[PDB]
Amino acid sequence: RATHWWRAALESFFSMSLLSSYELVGTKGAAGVLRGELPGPNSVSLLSSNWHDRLQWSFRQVVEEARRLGIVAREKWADKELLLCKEIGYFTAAARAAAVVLSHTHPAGDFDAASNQEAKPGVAGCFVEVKPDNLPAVWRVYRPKFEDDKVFVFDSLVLTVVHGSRRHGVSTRSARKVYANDYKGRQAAASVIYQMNLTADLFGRTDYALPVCTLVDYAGQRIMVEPLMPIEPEPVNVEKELVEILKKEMPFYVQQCKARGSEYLALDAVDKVDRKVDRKMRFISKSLNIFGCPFPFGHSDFDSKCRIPRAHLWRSRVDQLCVLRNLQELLPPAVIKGKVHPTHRMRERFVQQIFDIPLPSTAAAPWTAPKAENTISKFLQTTRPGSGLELLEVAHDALVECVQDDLVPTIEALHVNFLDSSDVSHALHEQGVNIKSLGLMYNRFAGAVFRDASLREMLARAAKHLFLKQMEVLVRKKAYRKVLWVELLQTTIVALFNIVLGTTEETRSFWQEQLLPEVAEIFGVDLVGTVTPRSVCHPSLFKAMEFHLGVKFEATVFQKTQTGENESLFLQLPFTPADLSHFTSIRDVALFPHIDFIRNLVTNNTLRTFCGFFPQVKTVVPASLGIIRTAQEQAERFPVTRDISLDVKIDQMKAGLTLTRRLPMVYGTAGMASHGLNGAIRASVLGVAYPCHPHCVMSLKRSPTLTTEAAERCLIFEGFRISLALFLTLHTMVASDIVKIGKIVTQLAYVLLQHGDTRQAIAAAEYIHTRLPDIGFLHGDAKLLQLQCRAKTSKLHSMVQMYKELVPDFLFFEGPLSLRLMLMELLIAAVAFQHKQYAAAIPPGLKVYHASALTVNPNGCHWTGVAALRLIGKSLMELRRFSEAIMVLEDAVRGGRKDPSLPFFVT
Amino acid sequence: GAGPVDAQMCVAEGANLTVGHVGEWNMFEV
Amino acid sequence: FVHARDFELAIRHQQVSQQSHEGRVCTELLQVVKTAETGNASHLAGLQRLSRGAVISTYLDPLVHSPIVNMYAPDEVLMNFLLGHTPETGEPSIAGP
Amino acid sequence: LIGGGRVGVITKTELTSLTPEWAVEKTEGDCVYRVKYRHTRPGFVLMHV
Amino acid sequence: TPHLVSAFERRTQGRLLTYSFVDTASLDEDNSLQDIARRGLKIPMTGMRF
Amino acid sequence: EAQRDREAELENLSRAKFPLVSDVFSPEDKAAYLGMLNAYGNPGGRPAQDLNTEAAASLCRVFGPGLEHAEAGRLATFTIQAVNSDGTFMRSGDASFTVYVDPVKEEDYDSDAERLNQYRPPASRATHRRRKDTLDGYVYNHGDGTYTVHYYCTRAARHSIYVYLNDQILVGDSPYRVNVTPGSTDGENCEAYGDGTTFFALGGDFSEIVIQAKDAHGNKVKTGGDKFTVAASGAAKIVEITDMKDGTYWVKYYIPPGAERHFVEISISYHGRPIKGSPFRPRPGGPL
Amino acid sequence: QSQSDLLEAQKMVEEQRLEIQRLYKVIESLNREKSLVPPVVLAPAN
Amino acid sequence: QELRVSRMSLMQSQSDLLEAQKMVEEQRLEIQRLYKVIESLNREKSLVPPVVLAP
Amino acid sequence: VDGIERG
Amino acid sequence: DSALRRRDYVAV
Amino acid sequence: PIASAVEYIPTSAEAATDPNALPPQTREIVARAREAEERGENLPTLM
Repeated sequence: RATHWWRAALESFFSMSLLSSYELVGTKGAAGVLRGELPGPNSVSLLSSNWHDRLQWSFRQVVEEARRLGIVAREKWADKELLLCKEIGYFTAAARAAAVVLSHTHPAGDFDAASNQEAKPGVAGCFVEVKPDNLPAVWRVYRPKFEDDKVFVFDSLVLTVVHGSRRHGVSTRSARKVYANDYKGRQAAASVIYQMNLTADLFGRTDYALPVCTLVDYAGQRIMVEPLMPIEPEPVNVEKELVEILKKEMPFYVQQCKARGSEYLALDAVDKVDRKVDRKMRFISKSLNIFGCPFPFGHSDFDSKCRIPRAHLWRSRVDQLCVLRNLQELLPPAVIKGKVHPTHRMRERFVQQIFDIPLPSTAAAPWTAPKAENTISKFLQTTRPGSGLELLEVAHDALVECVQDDLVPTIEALHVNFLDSSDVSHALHEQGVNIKSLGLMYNRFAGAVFRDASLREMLARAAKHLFLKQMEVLVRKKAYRKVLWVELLQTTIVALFNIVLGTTEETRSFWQEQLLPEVAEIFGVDLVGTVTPRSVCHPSLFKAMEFHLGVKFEATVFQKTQTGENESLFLQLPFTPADLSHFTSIRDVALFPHIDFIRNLVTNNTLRTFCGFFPQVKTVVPASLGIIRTAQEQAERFPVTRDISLDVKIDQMKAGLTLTRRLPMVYGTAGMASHGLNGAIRASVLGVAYPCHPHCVMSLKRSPTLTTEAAERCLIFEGFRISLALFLTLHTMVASDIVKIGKIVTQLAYVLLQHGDTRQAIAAAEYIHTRLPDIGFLHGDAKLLQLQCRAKTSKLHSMVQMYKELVPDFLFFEGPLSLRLMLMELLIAAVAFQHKQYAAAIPPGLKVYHASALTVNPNGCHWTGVAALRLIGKSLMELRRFSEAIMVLEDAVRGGRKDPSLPFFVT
Repeated sequence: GAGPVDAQMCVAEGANLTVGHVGEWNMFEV
Repeated sequence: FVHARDFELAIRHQQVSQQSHEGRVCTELLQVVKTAETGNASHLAGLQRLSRGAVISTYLDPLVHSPIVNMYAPDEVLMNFLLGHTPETGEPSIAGP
Repeated sequence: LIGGGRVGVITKTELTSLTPEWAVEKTEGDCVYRVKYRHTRPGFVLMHV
Repeated sequence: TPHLVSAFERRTQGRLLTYSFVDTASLDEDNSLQDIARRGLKIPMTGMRF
Repeated sequence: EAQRDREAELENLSRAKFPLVSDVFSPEDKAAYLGMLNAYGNPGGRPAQDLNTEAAASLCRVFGPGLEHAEAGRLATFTIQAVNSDGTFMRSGDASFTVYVDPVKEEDYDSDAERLNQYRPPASRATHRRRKDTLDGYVYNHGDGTYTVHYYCTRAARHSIYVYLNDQILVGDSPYRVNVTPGSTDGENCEAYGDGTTFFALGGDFSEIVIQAKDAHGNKVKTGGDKFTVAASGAAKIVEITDMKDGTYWVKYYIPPGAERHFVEISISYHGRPIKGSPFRPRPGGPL
Repeated sequence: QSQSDLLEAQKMVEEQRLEIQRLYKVIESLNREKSLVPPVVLAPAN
Repeated sequence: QELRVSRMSLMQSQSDLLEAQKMVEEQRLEIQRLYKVIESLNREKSLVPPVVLAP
Repeated sequence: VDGIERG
Repeated sequence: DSALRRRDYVAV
Repeated sequence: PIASAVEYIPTSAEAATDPNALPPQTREIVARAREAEERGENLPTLM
């Protein structure tokens, strides 16, 4: 069938069978062994009730077998890794199932309301809320971080709704961030724990389960869904237990550490009780690159009067494993001048892959490292730090320098993306910079498309934060008991979208006093008085606001006003609740999975009640698995471009800027201009080779014998294809992704298109723009495959059909100055040059030249500008317009002369 | 008790009160 | 208050279409073809009927559009007066007292 | 192209123009005035807040 | 320079462009030819004719 | 009810299709992927009796950089290796080597600690009498005869490191003298003394807020070279900030003649964080 | 004049430190990459 | 009136000038020397592939 | 427009 | 009518 | 054209402060580095 190796993954994404705790469908993993052993409906289930049992059993299977070696034994290690992620995807299917119906039946936690107004009946009844009088065992191990938070136990899933804290001063916005980096701590731990069990090297006291949690977001509630650990034998705090034995072995050493900062600082001496525990914690501290105790037990960064539960590692008796809880302080914080920001956290990629110097835990954690770190990469940036605050100041200045000189020029020289809402929020996150540092990138960006992409991203975020401030008010007053909650949720969407983008006065006044000040107090750039709405009024802002708010609209938003062989798309600007999306068509069913199942349980036995929101799901798949790391480290040792030579690296330092570091990166090395058909024009201009930049590798050793006797595709091609293929299958069986699933397929099809293979890139493209939703520019990229695929295998007529569709698509969704438009026009001019039309290559190639000076590098030229002016000069040469050819080529000489980022071959 | 605004008790605070930078915006608070 | 959108429409300057009578009836009636093909009843009261006040005959017999046919229905009385003038209704108004 | 730092030197340029562009951005209820200023020349001047 | 061409194009988007001459000797000394290649003929606060 | 496998086999074709690695990958291409995994995955992974001998005491070595120096609030590590009474080394690692650290200042040892070990059952009785500041260095055992110590002891004093074998007998040339001193300068604990905290001088004579640098825990830093950002908000002008290079800094302020009734404050501060008593508010010295 | 040259001096030290920071990045990368260059192999025709 | 800058000590203002100009000569000599390694690697032809003559 | 009306 | 914006902002 | 005579070889100089206007401490340091280039240990002070 050929297409099967990618089609079977995406079909499995479309069928992720919704399972209760007792249901075990399958014959492969946990469903083939644990089936029919721990049964029972929701009434009898509550405690234990699989989930944690199923997930930790699969985690026990992957660690047992990777210990075994052999080619047949490691084939079966490959299956259990996908079976583990399929089991995690079973948890996420019930995570979206429980939380979505939680918002409908119990709006904002408390039942009451104008919905289900009539023992609580319906599916609402199966939800059992826990106060510290109802189930005190649940309240101990799972205590809400703030006081307004409610905790619901359903099946075996703890659902902590986020509502802030009134008394203490914690807004619902800030509470969502402290729950966010609590998740980021558990994702940080999940990779390290998997690796620690994976390697051989280092009734075992601490056993370190896989930390699993999902942050599902349906209409700004931030439901945190976690598995229930077994609580019938109430779990022993391993923190208390370890230091109680230590207090009975070295009583005085514990007390001396207590006067230092806390009794948990003595836990660096846990070898006295157990050799196994101390060396296991040494591995966690080394991998996450943190001083001392890897998890922040004794010390915190939030003030003590705000009662926030510190790190706990509760171990039970039924399965004898300790699970990590409340890791909101695991990552090192960012400090700006001495004022500590405990809501903001540095990323995983910066801590463990950029700043190799270890970083402290909170701030008040005392700094303890005896001058052994004299000089390494980044060499502490001098100034000799003396305490934990100064080292975090060194770390934050390193992150400012990394976002300044290592992320801006990489994006500026194409490379990543930074084009359409998501993958702008991914390019920041995976390069190692938090998304809140985007204001610094706006000031340093020179090109117009990157400046408008960052401006659109900040404004789309800011309208989301006004949306969260408004629902802070709507929960502040008790209005969800007066009015019906579903249409109050919907009427906030239509009121917000009309007030931010419109053609009236009240949208210009709303920008001047509320939206632009919101950008200033978060991203830290004063944009009041410059970002008047007639600069980014294009519906690209509507698309970025669509994704970041979790609300979907219908395709009836985008009509068209054709006037003869065009489309001329527009959007109407009355927004109504009717224009909100009803999940019925094949294109938007794969954005709220199980629409037909969530329909039947909150209606009748309990159309304008589901419309709009979809859950944004942020699962915790460990980034240390075999499939994850294989595709990643192949993508770093085989980069797209390492430039023609090394003397041009020295030239870019001469009268220029610093050097760019790009990190390993699996998906998102996509678009044109890197390895599309414009990568061939880029390679001819820059002086390099387009497929697999330094060579065309077909063997494994340089063989003179073979070349003397000589006087099915690239090994990089087959390797990165076959690694990204199983990378796609893993994430689809995870499900719960939507947008980044499409980002895997469009990256995969760009690589298939690179090394010939036109038919597979055609089929992978047509799946994207018929079945996947419209939440990014994923449908813009999907047709963007087709124009490149036809271009390779002639097909000039399907080129013209495909071109007249995406010209009005790109003038409308990106404005009249677009990166996708300018690269598309250069490809049309290149095809016109190949087939020797000669004329009708000047009109498209001129639009490349009038755009490339402004859209990228206004400080002078680009490879797109040089390729444009060379195409115009060649065409006017062979059409005997010799005088005009003198201007075009000499203008390329003058502009490209005194400009870096272009090698000597260009000038 | 706002009342009048006395000039003598008005304070000037900042990092660029005594240092300057030619061609770049210099900020201080009053 | 029912046609509250068109009342605040008459405070605007509007845009004059640079086309003939045939050019006029070509472009909104090409518009309504595929706005009908996209479906939904939300467009039905908005543009699917309101754009149908555009006849493709310059001649109109006076026994219709008479000064006494503005008796059977007062909706087009308000539409021909409130800057519709023979040639979007989605903004609701909160009906409080 | 005068000597060190334009300090103690008053030509016509220090007499007629001497205008650093300044502005104030007082908010709608705080007690804090945000004052910004930039100047084209180095030198040694007196600011009268 | 393409720095000044891009800055000129962004400012005069929708305006009209006239060709004009200016005498360099009558130009002020700060708009010397070396500085014109850097900044782009800076305008004094009293304006400049064309 | 006798279905089990004959209903499990019909359900893994609809709702449970499960693309496995063998299903997605052709057999020739699967050997290529699994062969690639070899390099890309998990890179880290009754004759008789003879005798038994113990470490002696005097022959055990105590080499280590921490037994000669310490670092502010940080590790001070030295390696003790157990040595057999004739000279060969015990590469087995069965010898407890407790380390008690005594900062050199009835008049304060233990009280509560001696009643704990009045017996200390006599086979392994405690011999060191616990001081007012003994800080137990940890006894990490490497399993090959080497033992690393980790101790912590703040004060500006000539500390004496004590090493005991089986908590009975002194080891080596113990006590060893370490010159533990004040360390890295932070904010907070730095204190300002002089007349500048209080009444200043009328007529612009001068005033003086001599500050003493302090480390993280109590001690007085006496190594000059740091910088203190001293703000002069109000009608005060910081004349000098001079390093005395013995820990004290020497900062002026003067009030102009005619502006003594104004608002004057001084905001001496380290990097971000202020010191004790900032935002210092001096009052007019002379009458009126 | 001594004070104007003094505040001149910390800015010149800061600008020279930034140019040192650029130079340490280029030197580190050039030294690391100057072992992985693929050596060219040439063979006779006959 | 008397300016705050004109009533300071000549000793410390000048001494901070000579120590800071000493640091200027420190950083300049470091800049000379790291550029000596830069012109070394560019011009000594070590950033070029070596050649092997196989038969 | 009639087909939507009876749709 | 954008002055009716501003006057109504003064009013309720 | 142009024979390769010895006076056409490019010659490089460098900015250096006059060593009579410098203070003796900076004179000692600048001269120490200029003797260290005959000794050959002008490899970077960090690595």
